[PDB]
Amino acid sequence: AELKITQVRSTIGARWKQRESLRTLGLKKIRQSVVREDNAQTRGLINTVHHLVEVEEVG
Amino acid sequence: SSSRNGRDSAAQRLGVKRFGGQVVKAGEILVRQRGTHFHPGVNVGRGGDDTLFALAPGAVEFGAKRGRKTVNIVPVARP
Amino acid sequence: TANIPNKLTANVRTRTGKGASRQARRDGKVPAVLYGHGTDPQHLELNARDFAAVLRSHGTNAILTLDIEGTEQLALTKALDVHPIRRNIQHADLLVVQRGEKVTVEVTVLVEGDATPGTLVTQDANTIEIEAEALSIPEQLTVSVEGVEAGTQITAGQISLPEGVNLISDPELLVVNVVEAPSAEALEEEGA
Amino acid sequence: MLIPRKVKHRKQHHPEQRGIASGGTSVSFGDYGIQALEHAYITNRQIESARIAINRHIKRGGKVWINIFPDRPLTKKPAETRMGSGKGSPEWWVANVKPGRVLFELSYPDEKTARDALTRAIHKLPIKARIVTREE
Amino acid sequence: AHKPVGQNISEVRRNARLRRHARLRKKVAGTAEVPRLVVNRSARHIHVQLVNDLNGTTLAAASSIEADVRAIDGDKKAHSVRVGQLIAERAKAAGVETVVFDRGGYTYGGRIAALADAAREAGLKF
RNA sequence: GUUACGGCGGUCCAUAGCGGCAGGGAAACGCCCGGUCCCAUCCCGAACCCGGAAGCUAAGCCUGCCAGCGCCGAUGAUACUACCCAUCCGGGUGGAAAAGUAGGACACCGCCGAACAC
RNA sequence: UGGCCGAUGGGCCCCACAGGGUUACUGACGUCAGCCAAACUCCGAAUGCCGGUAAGUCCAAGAGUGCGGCAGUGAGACGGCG
Ligand SMILES: [Mg+2]
Ligand SMILES: [Mg+2]
Ligand SMILES: [Mg+2]
Ligand SMILES: [Mg+2]
Ligand SMILES: [Mg+2]
Ligand SMILES: [Mg+2]
Ligand SMILES: [Mg+2]
Ligand SMILES: [Mg+2]
Ligand SMILES: [Mg+2]
Ligand SMILES: [Mg+2]
Ligand SMILES: [Mg+2]
Ligand SMILES: [Mg+2]
Ligand SMILES: [Mg+2]
Ligand SMILES: [Mg+2]
Ligand SMILES: [Mg+2]
Ligand SMILES: [Mg+2]
Ligand SMILES: [Mg+2]
Ligand SMILES: [Mg+2]
Ligand SMILES: [Mg+2]
Ligand SMILES: [Mg+2]
Ligand SMILES: [Mg+2]
Ligand SMILES: [Mg+2]
Ligand SMILES: [Mg+2]
Ligand SMILES: [Mg+2]
Ligand SMILES: [Mg+2]
Ligand SMILES: [Mg+2]
Ligand SMILES: [Mg+2]
Ligand SMILES: [Mg+2]
Repeated sequence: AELKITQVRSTIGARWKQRESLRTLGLKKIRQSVVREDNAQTRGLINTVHHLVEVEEVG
Repeated sequence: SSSRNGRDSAAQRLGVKRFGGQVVKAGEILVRQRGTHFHPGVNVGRGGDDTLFALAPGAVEFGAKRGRKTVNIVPVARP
Repeated sequence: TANIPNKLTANVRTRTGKGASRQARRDGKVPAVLYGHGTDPQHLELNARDFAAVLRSHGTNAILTLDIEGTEQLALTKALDVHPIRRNIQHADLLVVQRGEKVTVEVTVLVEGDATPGTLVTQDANTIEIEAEALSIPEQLTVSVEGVEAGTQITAGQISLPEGVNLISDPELLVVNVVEAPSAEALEEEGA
Repeated sequence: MLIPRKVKHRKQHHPEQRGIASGGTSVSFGDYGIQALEHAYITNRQIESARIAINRHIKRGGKVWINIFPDRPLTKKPAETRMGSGKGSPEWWVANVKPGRVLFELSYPDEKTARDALTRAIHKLPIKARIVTREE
Repeated sequence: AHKPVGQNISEVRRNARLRRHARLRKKVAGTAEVPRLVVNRSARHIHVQLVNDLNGTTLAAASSIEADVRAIDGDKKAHSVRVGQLIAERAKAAGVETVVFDRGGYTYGGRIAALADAAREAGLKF
């Protein structure tokens, strides 16, 4: 499987741990499209940063 | 009007210092408890000031027996 | 003494937790759970309006029949969660019961009569515990007072009870106490 | 003039009032009682005044209760003293109250007179309140 | 009509026996190579076990109950000496030589001392 | 193999404790009989220790029964809170108690050693 | 805070060494219930922290730790949270 992740809100003024998790995801600038594996761990990542990202599911 | 309070002590920084499942080496301290909040187990030393440590490499393991708290070290298998 | 079933529909709640609970409460439906020897506890929604109306009409205790997708169950109310402010019902518990079984019920008691000038009215206990049948659940209790003087401690076990009920509460409990009325001197003595 | 007659220490920190009043949320003892709505302080003076208002009107019949009791102290630094230099001295005692708590409890024959007396108690109280009966 | 209004001497005695043995048991960490030798004495018999606390399982034991040892008309010093010799030779057969002694809650002296000695010069070094 | 036996042991050591009731002496267990010799009483063979088994299981112990009390404990809800919010004002997802309630419940098990049977 | 027997205020109208607050008191204990506590906890979380494993950003953050040259700063403010 695969996931399309795109940050929809800026990182500014967000909890430091959330910012670091965003870096882990690998989104530098707002509205970047990134493809990632559908693991439980990345699912948890998206769940945590859900208020900043939208998920489009591919495959 | 004047106050008679306002003095205090130092901060000894007590409390458990190696947590359950960690890997510790010989002569390593485990806890710093004023009272006997815990109790020695096999391979654990009772310090001169109610402090707990380990007398052999291994992984620390807490556990309740007879309704108290006692620390112990399981020697991790030699690779 | 026999009562009449208070039919009321109900539905199995879909979601469990604060989210669904508060959403239903805002809607106007109170979450409800029933359980018993049936070894099958499960959970449902009610209608706040009819629920409160029936509560009022039948007093603290009432024996009910429930509508579950056409299934009819008999249960007696045990515990409740009344809104501290709103006067609304948060949670009620319906305990499955069949005809011909023993249950423990707490019954309220009301007082009426005539009091003498030197008679002071006081109510230590408003409720008592009694054992009775499922279909024999009362809703009020009455005691007559006439021409009492000085110390007239009324014993809870001294009251006359209808048939089919046993006094669970020990006889040491007191229901109504009448003491000497206070005067200006006592009124000023107390509070200081 | 209710006051604890001895405590461990004569002053206490500022409060947290958040939370719904759980203790005594339901009338029990008498047959009628008040129920407050909003978080607030209640001074010993306020409690005593309400007690007087209830009692003196009810007169002979019935007897009252007070489910609350002002325990926690308070202080206020006298005027003309630049803030600082330690805690002030205690002035009055207060009893906390949370939404849904029951303040007073009555067992008197008549609902009308019970309501009237408790209404005067409400008017003399510092926070909103309303009548409530024993029923479920 | 019996109404207890106090405590009981023998009950507190058994409790105290367990208590006092507890002090030593606390320390004892006796493995298979160094099992703990437990001694129990009765008003009529003496019992001894050799166990490794690691598994809480015994290795060898004997007591005044066995018919051959009861065949000794003597008193409990002689009974204890003979039983201790049996323990020593059974432990030797099983292959254990160095062990630790448990005071068994009783105070040293008399029968216990005789048992200890017998075990000592019977070849059991502890 | 059974046992209405004794020691040592276990266990996130009370579902295992307490209370009332009934029953056990073949062996073991207790109580028990007396203090020359060991040993002890801050006096006492009360404790311990020692010699013996005349007696009895009342006490203690054990086992069995009792829900009087302890005790464990749901589902559900409520309190609570991580994160986010809308111009305060409380909701959205996640986490989820305490107490109370149906209920459960008068421990289970390991190794050796004793009486009946093989 | 309000109730219960309350012997015995652990005690009183005659003190008999013996009947009643024959007298409204006090009534201790305990028990029925209802609150409160930063220096109370028979209970007890979401969080935060430390330890182990695994995936990911791995044309590098420009990630960490140590050592070495370099100065600043040790006058904070506000807003949200406790
Ligand atoms: Mg300190
Ligand atoms: Mg506050
Ligand atoms: Mg605080
Ligand atoms: Mg007011
Ligand atoms: Mg015999
Ligand atoms: Mg003697
Ligand atoms: Mg007996
Ligand atoms: Mg006995
Ligand atoms: Mg308990
Ligand atoms: Mg129990
Ligand atoms: Mg659950
Ligand atoms: Mg936010
Ligand atoms: Mg707002
Ligand atoms: Mg719970
Ligand atoms: Mg209450
Ligand atoms: Mg606290
Ligand atoms: Mg503590
Ligand atoms: Mg912290
Ligand atoms: Mg870790
Ligand atoms: Mg780079
Ligand atoms: Mg450098
Ligand atoms: Mg420099
Ligand atoms: Mg400076
Ligand atoms: Mg500074
Ligand atoms: Mg400064
Ligand atoms: Mg600062
Ligand atoms: Mg400022
Ligand atoms: Mg700040």
